[PDB]
Amino acid sequence: GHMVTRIENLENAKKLWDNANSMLEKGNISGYLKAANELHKFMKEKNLKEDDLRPELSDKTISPKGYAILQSLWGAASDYSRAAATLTESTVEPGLVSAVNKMSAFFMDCKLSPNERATPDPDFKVGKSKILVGIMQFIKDVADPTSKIWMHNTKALMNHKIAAIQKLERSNNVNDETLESVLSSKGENLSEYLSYK
Repeated sequence: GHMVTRIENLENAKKLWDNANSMLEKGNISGYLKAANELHKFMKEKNLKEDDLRPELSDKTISPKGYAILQSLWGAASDYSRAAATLTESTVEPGLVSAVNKMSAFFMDCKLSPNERATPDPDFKVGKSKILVGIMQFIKDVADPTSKIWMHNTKALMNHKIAAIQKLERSNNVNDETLESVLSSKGENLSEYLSYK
């Protein structure tokens, strides 16, 4: 019955968590995010909460590295979500980015009780520009091909911003001002609207 079905869903949910944790532990940002999304979608679909899984993960561990990447993801996502809420538009992109924050916190909260504290390694830093590209890559890969941010195709505008951040990296001109310029843009100065194409 539905209780046995729930046990079986939690076994699969534990597998999905472990996949996310293993991506995390390798420092793969977009792919952690792919796996976090899959976990979170499954749990939502099966009416399962963090509290339902947490007793099943007593034999699992998020490492200090893991927590460090998680806190880095949170801070970059936080800033991006806020910086993307502009007078041009403030629904689509902030929502996409805020959802990244939610799915990643969900993954964390499945293991850690939210009443109790992350233990990040204060020396493990992932570069903010790499985190931001990872977020954009996740968004681009999961977006519907017809989805738009303002007048621009969402995938194409992600590719545009990813390129912008990589150009800043190559020229060693990454700072919070140059980054904000990319995060807050809706391609208002481009020569035409970006298409799915």
